[PDB]
Amino acid sequence: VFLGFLGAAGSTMGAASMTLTVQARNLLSGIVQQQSNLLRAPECQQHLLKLTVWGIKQLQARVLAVERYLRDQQLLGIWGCSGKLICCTNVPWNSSWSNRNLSEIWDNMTWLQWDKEISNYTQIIYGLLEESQNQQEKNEQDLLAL
Amino acid sequence: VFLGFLGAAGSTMGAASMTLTVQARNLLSGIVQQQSNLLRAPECQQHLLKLTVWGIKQLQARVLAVERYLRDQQLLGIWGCSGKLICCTNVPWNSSWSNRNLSEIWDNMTWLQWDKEISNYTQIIYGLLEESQNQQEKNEQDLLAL
Amino acid sequence: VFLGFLGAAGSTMGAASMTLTVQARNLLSGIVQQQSNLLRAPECQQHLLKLTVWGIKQLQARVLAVERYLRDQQLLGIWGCSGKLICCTNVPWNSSWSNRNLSEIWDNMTWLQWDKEISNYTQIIYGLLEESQNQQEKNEQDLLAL
Amino acid sequence: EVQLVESGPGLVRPSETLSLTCAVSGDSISTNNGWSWIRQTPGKGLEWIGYINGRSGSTRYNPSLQSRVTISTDTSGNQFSLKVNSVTAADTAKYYCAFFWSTYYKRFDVWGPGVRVTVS
Amino acid sequence: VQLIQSGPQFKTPGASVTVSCKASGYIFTDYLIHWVRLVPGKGLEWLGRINTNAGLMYLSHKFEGRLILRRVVDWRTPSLGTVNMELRNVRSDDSAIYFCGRVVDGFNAAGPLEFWGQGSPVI
Amino acid sequence: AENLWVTVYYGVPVWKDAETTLFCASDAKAYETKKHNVWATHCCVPTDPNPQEIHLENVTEEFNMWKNNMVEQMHTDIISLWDQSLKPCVKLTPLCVTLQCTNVTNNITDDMRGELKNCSFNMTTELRDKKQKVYSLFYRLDVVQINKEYRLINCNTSAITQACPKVSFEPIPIHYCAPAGFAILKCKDKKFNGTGPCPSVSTVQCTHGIKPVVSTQLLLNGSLAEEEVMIRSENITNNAKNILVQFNTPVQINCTRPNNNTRKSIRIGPGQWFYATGDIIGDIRQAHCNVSKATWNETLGKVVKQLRKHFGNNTIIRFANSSGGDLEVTTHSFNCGGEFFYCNTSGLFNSTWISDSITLPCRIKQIINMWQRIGQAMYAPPIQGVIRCVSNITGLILTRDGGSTNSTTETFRPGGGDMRDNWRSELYKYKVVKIEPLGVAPTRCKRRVV
Ligand SMILES: *[C@@H]1O[C@H](CO)[C@@H](O[C@@H]2O[C@H](CO)[C@@H](O[C@@H]3O[C@H](CO[C@H]4O[C@H](CO[C@H]5O[C@H](CO)[C@@H](O)[C@H](O)[C@@H]5O)[C@@H](O)[C@H](O[C@H]5O[C@H](CO)[C@@H](O)[C@H](O)[C@@H]5O)[C@@H]4O)[C@@H](O)[C@H](O[C@H]4O[C@H](CO)[C@@H](O)[C@H](O)[C@@H]4O[C@H]4O[C@H](CO)[C@@H](O)[C@H](O)[C@@H]4O)[C@@H]3O)[C@H](O)[C@H]2NC(C)=O)[C@H](O)[C@H]1NC(C)=O
Ligand SMILES: *[C@@H]1O[C@H](CO)[C@@H](O[C@@H]2O[C@H](CO)[C@@H](O[C@@H]3O[C@H](CO[C@H]4O[C@H](CO)[C@@H](O)[C@H](O)[C@@H]4O)[C@@H](O)[C@H](O[C@H]4O[C@H](CO)[C@@H](O)[C@H](O)[C@@H]4O[C@H]4O[C@H](CO)[C@@H](O)[C@H](O)[C@@H]4O)[C@@H]3O)[C@H](O)[C@H]2NC(C)=O)[C@H](O)[C@H]1NC(C)=O
Ligand SMILES: *[C@@H]1O[C@H](CO)[C@@H](O[C@@H]2O[C@H](CO)[C@@H](O[C@@H]3O[C@H](CO)[C@@H](O)[C@H](O)[C@@H]3O)[C@H](O)[C@H]2NC(C)=O)[C@H](O)[C@H]1NC(C)=O
Ligand SMILES: *[C@@H]1O[C@H](CO)[C@@H](O[C@@H]2O[C@H](CO)[C@@H](O)[C@H](O)[C@H]2NC(C)=O)[C@H](O)[C@H]1NC(C)=O
Ligand SMILES: *[C@@H]1O[C@H](CO)[C@@H](O[C@@H]2O[C@H](CO)[C@@H](O)[C@H](O)[C@H]2NC(C)=O)[C@H](O)[C@H]1NC(C)=O
Ligand SMILES: *[C@@H]1O[C@H](CO)[C@@H](O[C@@H]2O[C@H](CO)[C@@H](O)[C@H](O)[C@H]2NC(C)=O)[C@H](O)[C@H]1NC(C)=O
Ligand SMILES: *[C@@H]1O[C@H](CO)[C@@H](O[C@@H]2O[C@H](CO)[C@@H](O)[C@H](O)[C@H]2NC(C)=O)[C@H](O)[C@H]1NC(C)=O
Ligand SMILES: *[C@@H]1O[C@H](CO)[C@@H](O[C@@H]2O[C@H](CO)[C@@H](O)[C@H](O)[C@H]2NC(C)=O)[C@H](O)[C@H]1NC(C)=O
Ligand SMILES: *[C@@H]1O[C@H](CO)[C@@H](O[C@@H]2O[C@H](CO)[C@@H](O)[C@H](O)[C@H]2NC(C)=O)[C@H](O)[C@H]1NC(C)=O
Ligand SMILES: *[C@@H]1O[C@H](CO)[C@@H](O[C@@H]2O[C@H](CO)[C@@H](O)[C@H](O)[C@H]2NC(C)=O)[C@H](O)[C@H]1NC(C)=O
Ligand SMILES: *[C@@H]1O[C@H](CO)[C@@H](O[C@@H]2O[C@H](CO)[C@@H](O)[C@H](O)[C@H]2NC(C)=O)[C@H](O)[C@H]1NC(C)=O
Ligand SMILES: *[C@@H]1O[C@H](CO)[C@@H](O[C@@H]2O[C@H](CO)[C@@H](O)[C@H](O)[C@H]2NC(C)=O)[C@H](O)[C@H]1NC(C)=O
Ligand SMILES: *[C@@H]1O[C@H](CO)[C@@H](O[C@@H]2O[C@H](CO)[C@@H](O)[C@H](O)[C@H]2NC(C)=O)[C@H](O)[C@H]1NC(C)=O
Ligand SMILES: *[C@@H]1O[C@H](CO)[C@@H](O[C@@H]2O[C@H](CO)[C@@H](O)[C@H](O)[C@H]2NC(C)=O)[C@H](O)[C@H]1NC(C)=O
Ligand SMILES: *[C@@H]1O[C@H](CO)[C@@H](O[C@@H]2O[C@H](CO)[C@@H](O)[C@H](O)[C@H]2NC(C)=O)[C@H](O)[C@H]1NC(C)=O
Ligand SMILES: *[C@@H]1O[C@H](CO)[C@@H](O)[C@H](O)[C@H]1NC(C)=O
Ligand SMILES: *[C@@H]1O[C@H](CO)[C@@H](O)[C@H](O)[C@H]1NC(C)=O
Ligand SMILES: *[C@@H]1O[C@H](CO)[C@@H](O)[C@H](O)[C@H]1NC(C)=O
Ligand SMILES: *[C@@H]1O[C@H](CO)[C@@H](O)[C@H](O)[C@H]1NC(C)=O
Ligand SMILES: *[C@@H]1O[C@H](CO)[C@@H](O)[C@H](O)[C@H]1NC(C)=O
Ligand SMILES: *[C@@H]1O[C@H](CO)[C@@H](O)[C@H](O)[C@H]1NC(C)=O
Ligand SMILES: *[C@@H]1O[C@H](CO)[C@@H](O)[C@H](O)[C@H]1NC(C)=O
Repeated sequence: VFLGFLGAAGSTMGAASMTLTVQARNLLSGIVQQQSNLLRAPECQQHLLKLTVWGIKQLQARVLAVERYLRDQQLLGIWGCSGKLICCTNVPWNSSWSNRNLSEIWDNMTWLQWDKEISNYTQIIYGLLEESQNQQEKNEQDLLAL
Repeated sequence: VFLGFLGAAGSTMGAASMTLTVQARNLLSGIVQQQSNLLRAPECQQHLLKLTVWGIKQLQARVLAVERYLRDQQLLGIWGCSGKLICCTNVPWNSSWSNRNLSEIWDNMTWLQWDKEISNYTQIIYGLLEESQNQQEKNEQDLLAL
Repeated sequence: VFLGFLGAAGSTMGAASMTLTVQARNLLSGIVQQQSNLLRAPECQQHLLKLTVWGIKQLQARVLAVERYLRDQQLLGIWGCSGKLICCTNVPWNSSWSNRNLSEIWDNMTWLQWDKEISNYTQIIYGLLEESQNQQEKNEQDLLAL
Repeated sequence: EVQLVESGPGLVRPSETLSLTCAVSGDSISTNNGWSWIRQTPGKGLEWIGYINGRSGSTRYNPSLQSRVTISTDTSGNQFSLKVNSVTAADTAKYYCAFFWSTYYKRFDVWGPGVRVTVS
Repeated sequence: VQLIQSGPQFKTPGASVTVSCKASGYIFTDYLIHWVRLVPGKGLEWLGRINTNAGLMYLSHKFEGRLILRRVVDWRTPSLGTVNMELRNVRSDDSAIYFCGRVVDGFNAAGPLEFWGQGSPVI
Repeated sequence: AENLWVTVYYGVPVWKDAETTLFCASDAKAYETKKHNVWATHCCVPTDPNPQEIHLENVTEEFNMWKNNMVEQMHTDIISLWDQSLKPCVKLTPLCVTLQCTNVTNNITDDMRGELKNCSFNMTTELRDKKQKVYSLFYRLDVVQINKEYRLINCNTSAITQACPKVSFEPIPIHYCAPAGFAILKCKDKKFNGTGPCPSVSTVQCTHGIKPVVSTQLLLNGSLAEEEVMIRSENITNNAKNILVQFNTPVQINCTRPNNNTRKSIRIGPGQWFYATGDIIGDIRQAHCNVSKATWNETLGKVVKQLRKHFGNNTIIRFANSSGGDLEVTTHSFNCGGEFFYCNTSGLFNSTWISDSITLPCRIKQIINMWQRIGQAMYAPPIQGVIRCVSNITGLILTRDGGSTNSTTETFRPGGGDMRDNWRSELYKYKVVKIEPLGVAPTRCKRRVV
């Protein structure tokens, strides 16, 4: 855990796609989330009760990490990707959002650069992914299929 | 998000089944759960620390939304529906719980009316769904299958 | 719910594998997590606000149950088991971790005894399960498959 | 509610292609997937030929005719048709136009009267 | 349902006398509270009534310049509350047993009294 | 009997009535620069970005404004905010000492005779071995004559705190907003009487803006009825319940506190300050409120027209003034430009209906018990200069006396009652429900085991 947490950040999209579990494992487990799960009492705890302001700040940090995690999982569920780090969809690429070939982006760009190129199309793409899944379920409820 | 949140409430069960992502998206995202995830500090936060009672009420609301969400997801997992908004099971309908044909309920009833008709059979049905999944796993652990 | 919560604890691994939903259902639902979800206000709540230390202790207990649940679910997701109480993997057994035949462990050992026999190989096994899933995804991204 | 009306040659010779059509009245064939052809052969009974999905144009054909039959639509005429290549005496049968609705909520068929086709 | 009154009082003529009635076991608001004076040599006389929710006083037209009714409530505890009475310029003519009582359910627009206290008395 | 199987659906638009905690929000525009406003600090979450409202076709829902937990919650939170903002203030314990008081006779009108007392006393100082002789003016209603010797009223029961001079309890509008998993349903029918099967319902993210104005008798600065004056009550024939009357047009009322007034601060301790009332500049006259006479005639004609629908169209309806043994049950209490007013409304509720302006004299107080507590008291610092407020009367709180005589008449008076009746006048349209997304139903599918 955290042995190369953002190690692929400067690498290409292709190479970086091979380290996806590395970042996923660090979204729900900060130091305080490890101390909170010791078999022994952590001892510190009395401090956070005697002084309730510190107790509240710690809980807010823990609750937020959980809420952010769950929201990303909910979107993957809605889009039809329950689990999987990499999933294919039926939404075609518009070639307006970005107009580059596969041999250019997977080999020459980093994920940070990509993110800064299509950031204002994010909501359009997410909207289409949701519509696609709804259409798929409508087709599933037809026993003659395709 | 929230552009027709309960819009299908007065519609029939059939039509309403086509809007399921609309309600699902609003279970983990109230206004305070959006403000809490800004890149900038929300600014308000000092108020909730200076006066710890308000800080606690806000956390209780956030924790509860998460717990309710997770409990529903756990039941779907137990019943054998990981993900999916609509899933088929192997539990037969009893015709005691409700005794109507498909052409009557999917076209003439709303979900609110349905809920008020079979509410005291809810636990029986949930119990059967769990038993069904356990039986399925017992059959899966047999390499000769069916 | 909780009608035989650890009832299989003294039973064999084989028999105990048939009660897995029994323990799973009790990880997110303690008494306070039921009182918190009443349609009526619980009434007690004012106590936990007037005296903020008790309010904080209760939230810490609730947040922790959620964090522990989610971490186990994240590991199952990473290892390629989204949902399911029982899942097969591609990691071979080393026969160093434990060197017993199937007819000995499934019929004569309890899960507690097993846990005390291979506890210091837990991290090795978990590491291998993650590597296996990453290798599987690398193979999936090849349209000629196997 | 729809009505299905078949029409076509009542006689085809060996190795010729048989072409039958079906008009649909009361609803559209650009949608309502499940437009199909069924064959009733004396001495064999009923079998499927195949069907078409009006919304996408995709088709499925019973394997026995996988290399012999084409099903397509005329959505302007709101009619659909069946063509079977290399027709032989063994293909003499009563041919039917049918609409099969099978979903999670409803099940029904509509059948036309059919066309009897003699094959020499 | 219980109405508890304060003990007997004696006052110098011309002085005011204050008596009270503590009510409990029913919602204090709702159910108007009435005061009745008993004179052994004359019979019962109505003095007035109070609306315990609004804090409004209605008096018999003999005592407008002499009798004031008040109520005390606490929204926290609906089953408890009090009604106080102040009678000014007390004279020997006012020797009486002063009673507290509560109107029969459904008769707030009227005044039959179902529940009664003990009687002060005063002088 | 069809061969059907159970199908599980998630995200089903179903709900149950529920109680919960709403989080409150505000419109972060002009209110954002208020800085020391209590409500602008608490209801910090920004809202009203052209908020959503969603019409629910074919939804009929049961409403009951008299059992609406949103009002109880609003009441509790208002009280808590007041206690929290006063809690860290000076605590004027040292003022409950014998005061030596004389009458103010300096250019007082007849209606102000005996209203103001000029009191001197021995106060503590910042250095703890000294005493100082100081004086302040007090209103008659704030002191008790004992044994020219006076004491403050709140000596027998409680310490008196002082509102912090920078804290502004101005009732800027706030909105109540549902937490995730819950929704607020709004009743849109015009002429909705507070209860029953409302056929036109929409969901909202938050309530409309509500100003948490606190008053008795006359409801100020609320919303107006859409078409006709509305009369709502839990039970109209039970003369124990209050009647809430919502106007469909405002009545404008102009309130003032004349007398130029000055303020001085006195150290009572090491950084601990008390605010005293100094000599009044100019002459001394009574506070008062002005209500247009023609308007407060036309609007009673409307109230009476509607009352007849419940009491008989051959019934005589008369209005009369409040009668009781206290100030808090006979006057129109409100906070104006920071000071507390207790105005006499007998000039308004005086008419019989058989089928220029009105001046209301008004008194003011500095020591306020607030809400319904026995202990706990607040001293409201005086405000320099003169005070003028322009407010809208949006509704009345009325009660009936009971029946009368065989002439068939009814008498209505300004009522009292709990502060909650002020919130019931705005929140009557809203209900809170819990969303329950799982459900099951028969279908023709069966899980295909593979
Ligand atoms: C909304 O609020 C109102 C209050 O404003 C609630 O209404 C009240 O409801 C209760 C029931 O819960 C009624 O109690 C019963 O009253 C009858 C007497 O009724 C007759 O006389 C009335 C006399 O009123 C006079 O004074 C008024 C006020 O100044 C004048 O205006 C009148 O003109 C009179 O001078 C009269 O008002 C009644 O008429 C009204 O009501 C009837 C309907 O009842 C209408 O048709 C009329 O048009 C008019 O509106 C009427 O003429 C008593 O007899 C009852 O006592 C019996 O039942 C009791 C049950 O607990 C029992 O304990 C008693 O011992 C007694 O039992 C006898 O009868 C039994 C029958 O089963 C037998 O088995 C038994 O052996 C025995 O013989 C009872 O006290 C209130 O009167 C009524 N109040 C008002 C003002 O109307 C309303 O319910 C609330 N609504 C909601 C939804 O909450
Ligand atoms: C029903 O709804 C109405 C409409 O909203 C509402 O009326 C309004 O009430 C508010 C609050 O009392 C009034 O606001 C005050 O107005 C005075 C007068 O200012 C005039 O002149 C200036 C230019 O000099 C103009 O900009 C202004 O618009 C006016 O024409 C101000 O002096 C007040 O400011 C002081 O008090 C504030 C308290 O919140 C402080 O925040 C502010 O900083 C000021 O305090 C400082 O200066 C003081 C003087 O030196 C000093 O004593 C203090 O210690 C401190 O240093 C304030 O803005 C508003 O004008 C009313 N509107 C109308 C049309 O009359 C009703 O009140 C409401 N009814 C009910 C029952 O709630
Ligand atoms: C409330 O009472 C106080 C006294 O406790 C009043 O203040 C006093 O006012 C008198 C004048 O009426 C002052 O006396 C004069 O002082 C000037 C110098 O400034 C001198 O030249 C004159 O010959 C005369 O002595 C007196 O000093 C002053 N005392 C204090 C402590 O200020 C106050 O005006 C009264 N207020 C009201 C509203 O009645
Ligand atoms: C940082 O950039 C350098 C230069 O592009 C990357 O170097 C490549 O490394 C691979 C693996 O050893 C070689 O096969 C390539 O030929 C190298 N590129 C060049 C131009 O020589 C380096 O890998 C990048 N860092 C990371 C973490 O990806
Ligand atoms: C509310 O109820 C009405 C009446 O049942 C629904 O009206 C139907 O609307 C569809 C779509 O336009 C038409 O094809 C039907 O013929 C209409 N029904 C009738 C009897 O005319 C309306 O859709 C319902 N509202 C919602 C949100 O479903
Ligand atoms: C506790 O241990 C006993 C002894 O091993 C178990 O007894 C077995 O019960 C099964 C089911 O009735 C029988 O078929 C076996 O023959 C019994 N074993 C023997 C040696 O007689 C008992 O089941 C165990 N408890 C639990 C919960 O598993
Ligand atoms: C402030 O305290 C002084 C005493 O320290 C008070 O003056 C005395 O009052 C008593 C009566 O209570 C007289 O018998 C003494 O002769 C007075 N002494 C002097 C020096 O005057 C004074 O009255 C107190 N002031 C206030 C405003 O209460
Ligand atoms: C609000 O209006 C409704 C009707 O729209 C009133 O309810 C009815 O009252 C009559 C008696 O006057 C009963 O006979 C009906 O059965 C009631 N109908 C329903 C659906 O309950 C209701 O009482 C009015 N509310 C108020 C406070 O006056
Ligand atoms: C309420 O109305 C009265 C009139 O009845 C106003 O008093 C007048 O004010 C003007 C301007 O200062 C004077 O010239 C008149 O002589 C006053 N008339 C009387 C009878 O005193 C009063 O100012 C109004 N109050 C408010 C708050 O606007
Ligand atoms: C309350 O005060 C307003 C002023 O703010 C008065 O309205 C003015 O009335 C005069 C006529 O007397 C008009 O010429 C002005 O143009 C009005 N001013 C505004 C801003 O509208 C109002 O009449 C007063 N109300 C009462 C009951 O006295
Ligand atoms: C309600 O109005 C009546 C007048 O109709 C007021 O009665 C006067 O009260 C004063 C004492 O406060 C007496 O000196 C007068 O003689 C009374 N007038 C008459 C005609 O008798 C009554 O005080 C008003 N109530 C309130 C609370 O203001
Ligand atoms: C409330 O206002 C009314 C009207 O001004 C007051 O009633 C008048 O009081 C004076 C004495 O100051 C009498 O001379 C009048 O005759 C009374 N008017 C009537 C119609 O009776 C009333 O006193 C005020 N209420 C209080 C508690 O002071
Ligand atoms: C209530 O209304 C009555 C009138 O119906 C007022 O009494 C009149 O007052 C005028 C002076 O303004 C006298 O000339 C009349 O002779 C009086 N008439 C009667 C019948 O008394 C009364 O003052 C009003 N009450 C209040 C509090 O203003
Ligand atoms: C209260 O009195 C003060 C002092 O006389 C008034 O303030 C003065 O106003 C004039 C203009 O008329 C200025 O030139 C002075 O500089 C001001 N003096 C001070 C110390 O501020 C004030 O306006 C009066 N207020 C009212 C409402 O009448
Ligand atoms: C008294 O009520 C009037 C009428 O509603 C208010 O004036 C309106 O305010 C709205 C904004 O809420 C504007 O869009 C309208 O154009 C205004 N109408 C007119 C005729 O000016 C008035 O602000 C209210 N007064 C108070 C003190 O709240
Ligand atoms: C959208 O993103 C592109 C990225 O190349 C940027 O140049 C453009 O300015 C963005 N549009 C807006 C309105 O910011
Ligand atoms: C069970 O539900 C039905 C719904 O039609 C209802 O009529 C019945 O009273 C309910 N049973 C109990 C015990 O509440
Ligand atoms: C590893 O586990 C075995 C279990 O049989 C135990 O005997 C051994 O001592 C453990 N090793 C260490 C270093 O604790
Ligand atoms: C007090 O009244 C007199 C007239 O009797 C006047 O000359 C003096 O200026 C007035 N004082 C004040 C402060 O108005
Ligand atoms: C002061 O007030 C009293 C009433 O408490 C009164 O009797 C006395 O005459 C008043 N004195 C002056 C100068 O107004
Ligand atoms: C309590 O208040 C009364 C006046 O209502 C007063 O006479 C009494 O002395 C006060 N009690 C004490 C201890 O001062
Ligand atoms: C108020 O309305 C009544 C209606 O009967 C009328 O007699 C009275 O003169 C009106 N008052 C005013 C000031 O117009």
